[PDB]
Amino acid sequence: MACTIQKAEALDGAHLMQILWYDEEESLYPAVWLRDNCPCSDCYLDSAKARKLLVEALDVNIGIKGLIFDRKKVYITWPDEHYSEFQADWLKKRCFSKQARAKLQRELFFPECQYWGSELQLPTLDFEDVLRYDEHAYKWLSTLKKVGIVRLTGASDKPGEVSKLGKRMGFLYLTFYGHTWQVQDKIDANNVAYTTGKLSFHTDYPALHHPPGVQLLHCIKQTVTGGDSEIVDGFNVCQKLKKNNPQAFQILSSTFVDFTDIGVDYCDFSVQSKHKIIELDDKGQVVRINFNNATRDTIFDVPVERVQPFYAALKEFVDLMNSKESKFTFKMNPGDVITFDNWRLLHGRRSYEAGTEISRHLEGAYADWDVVMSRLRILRQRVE
Amino acid sequence: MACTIQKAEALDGAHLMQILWYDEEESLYPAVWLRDNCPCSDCYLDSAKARKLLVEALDVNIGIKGLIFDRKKVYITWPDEHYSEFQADWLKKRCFSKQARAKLQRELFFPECQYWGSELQLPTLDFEDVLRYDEHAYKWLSTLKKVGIVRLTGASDKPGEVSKLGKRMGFLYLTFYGHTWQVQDKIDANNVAYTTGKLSFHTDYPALHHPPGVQLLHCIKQTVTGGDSEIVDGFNVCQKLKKNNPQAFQILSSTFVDFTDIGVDYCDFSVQSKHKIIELDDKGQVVRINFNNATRDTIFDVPVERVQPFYAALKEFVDLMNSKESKFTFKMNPGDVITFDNWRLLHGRRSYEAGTEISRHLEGAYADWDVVMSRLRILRQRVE
Ligand SMILES: CC[N+](C)(C)NCCC(=O)O
Ligand SMILES: CC[N+](C)(C)NCCC(=O)O
Ligand SMILES: O=C(O)CNC(=O)C(=O)O
Ligand SMILES: O=C(O)CNC(=O)C(=O)O
Ligand SMILES: NCCCCCCN
Ligand SMILES: NCCCCCCN
Ligand SMILES: [Zn+2]
Ligand SMILES: [Zn+2]
Ligand SMILES: [Zn+2]
Ligand SMILES: [Zn+2]
Ligand SMILES: [Zn+2]
Ligand SMILES: [Zn+2]
Ligand SMILES: [Zn+2]
Ligand SMILES: [Zn+2]
Repeated sequence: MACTIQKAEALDGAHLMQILWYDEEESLYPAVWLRDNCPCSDCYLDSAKARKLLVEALDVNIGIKGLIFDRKKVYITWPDEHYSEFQADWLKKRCFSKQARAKLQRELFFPECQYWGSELQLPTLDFEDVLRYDEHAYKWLSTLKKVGIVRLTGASDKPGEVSKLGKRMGFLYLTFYGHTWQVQDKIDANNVAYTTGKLSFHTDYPALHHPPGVQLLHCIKQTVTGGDSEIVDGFNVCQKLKKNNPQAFQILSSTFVDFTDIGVDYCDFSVQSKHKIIELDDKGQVVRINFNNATRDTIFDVPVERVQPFYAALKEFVDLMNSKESKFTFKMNPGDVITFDNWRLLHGRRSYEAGTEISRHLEGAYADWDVVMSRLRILRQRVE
Repeated sequence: MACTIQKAEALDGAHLMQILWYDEEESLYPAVWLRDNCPCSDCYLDSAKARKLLVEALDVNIGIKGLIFDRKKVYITWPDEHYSEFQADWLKKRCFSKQARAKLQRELFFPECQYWGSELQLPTLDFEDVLRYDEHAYKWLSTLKKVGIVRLTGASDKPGEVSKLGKRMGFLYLTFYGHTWQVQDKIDANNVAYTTGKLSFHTDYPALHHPPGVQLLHCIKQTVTGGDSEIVDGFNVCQKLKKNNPQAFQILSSTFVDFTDIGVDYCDFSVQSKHKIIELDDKGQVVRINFNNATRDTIFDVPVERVQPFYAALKEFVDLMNSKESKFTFKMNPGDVITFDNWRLLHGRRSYEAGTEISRHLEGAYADWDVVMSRLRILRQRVE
């Protein structure tokens, strides 16, 4: 009833098509949009699922010259004698009503978000199951998107496990630190992460204008002397900050902070960026946190009078993150892999003791959210 | 005179340090910023050039307890007995005056831009020279940044040349189309670029939320039947559009357009994004164009009444690009490589004739602007 055509007609000087569906709901489709989206072989390359029609070929003042229909299709003639057919189900999906557009956006981008604090139950799946079964890999990426973190247990205690997960997703995101990288204490460390020091809450790689969307960390070796993990839900924290200190939120969401990374690893590098620590979309919603206190530059590109208020705001944000109601602490064992949203979560590590042998070794990698989302879309289709 | 300290003192309840330089100019440094940027080994990891000091350790209401100085250094005691030394040259560079901050930003990000239209003289360098000499690679990337395109002549007519340029920069940007990819007519083409068809002005890969910053295209084989290249300076075009049709500019700079790419190449993919075609920074300056008419989705997530005005605006933008005063046309020969800013330029190709043998073959790749800028910073240092 809902996707069967009861009537189709051209309206508004023939600039709109109206469909009355068999449930009595109506949908409206601008003529210019219909013409732009003609699925014929002249206009559309089926092997690519892509538009061949050029903007230059589109008459933006076009109207429908003739229309007939049956229950499942509309058949249109255009003023220049071009001819198009549209399927009812295809039309129904693309209905310009707010409800229809919103449903479809939800299907494309999986916006469902579950905020959490210290009560978090760490979502956990088996490593080999995720590699082997689409049902398990689907639960993995869907939960990663919704909650922001999934622990995978039962991987080996040798290098190469993150690279498997990389292939399962698609491919990993190369940076100056390598295709994958080893978190261990290193002589002449090129990064604070490669020491035994504490890492306070941070996101990885704000020195890039497009920080890694997803991070993977695999525990090869763990130390008993410290090195526990800590995470916080940055979107939850930002919401709390906006309520408790709107001025602190305003400053952190509007001030461009410079980040820097200079050194040598996979290649020699001298990297500089600017980010707002709390990054909002055009509707004021938080979409990314960009903050690593190690790589925040000494250079600070703001008028003098804005400096101390910035630091006061940063301090409030960091104190919120550290609150016992916000943070979740846990410890990785060998064979554990954590995979998390590096745009939303902030993560940290407790200091541990240095010594002559390597007491602690994680292998890590990054993936682009678009690569992850692509796999998520494909997995959903295969599982449903 | 300019970087020699004549006087240093604590002011404003000791919350600011003022330096009077030997040229009689004054600079001001907030105490909290000084403390945050203590270069001692407790606060700062020299091997990493990174801050160890945590936000949690920073008293945002800190003032200077004591200060002495000589011509080249200031020596500060803090209320908790921490002790810091700062060098005059380091201070001078980081002066919070608008002039000093702006100079430094120019040094970090190379903002100099030369807009062009059909009068463009295509900047051209030798391929092997760029691989061999830092002077030539510096001219390459600096010109790429400033003008938006450089042609390199005298490469071979075999695959593997873009990969050399990749290593010269650092590394290339992997996508679903491969580490590098072959632009040729293909049976069951997964993309319109892999056909003999015309490509209208576009940017590459708006189906990604972070499109490739820099594109490389190397001509292995060229056809006499068509396949000329065309480019336009998108920042120049946007400026013209803002003047001729502010409403068209407003629409294209505020409307989120959906892009899509589904298929199989390096991996299987189902990619979706949203972009504003004219993407502005927080000051209203154009920073990226996101537009490929082939990969613009059939899905269009806007209220019905906004649809036809969007298309009318797009048409005006495309007509401007196509204007004889804006576009620059040229033809690649075997051994030519073009390298260009895929955020600023739009590029295209003329159709050519299909046949039984391959008549036309380019090898292409992408690089991230941050990777390119890093090399540019290093090269400038080595050359100066
Ligand atoms: C590359 C992995 N590593 C060193 C753990 N982190 C890089 C990101 C960062 O320093 O912010
Ligand atoms: C990957 C290279 N290729 C096919 C030439 N272009 C991809 C970007 C695009 O379709 O917009
Ligand atoms: O070592 C850990 O537990 C966590 N490491 C990091 O956050 C890092 O390397 O960026
Ligand atoms: O084939 C050409 O001349 C140019 N190709 C493209 O713009 C492309 O493949 O994206
Ligand atoms: N069911 C209607 C089919 C119309 C075909 C028209 C071809 N020009
Ligand atoms: N030139 C002044 C040196 C001061 C050293 C102080 C160490 N606490
Ligand atoms: Zn139906
Ligand atoms: Zn058609
Ligand atoms: Zn980290
Ligand atoms: Zn290298
Ligand atoms: Zn000096
Ligand atoms: Zn110190
Ligand atoms: Zn292209
Ligand atoms: Zn694959």
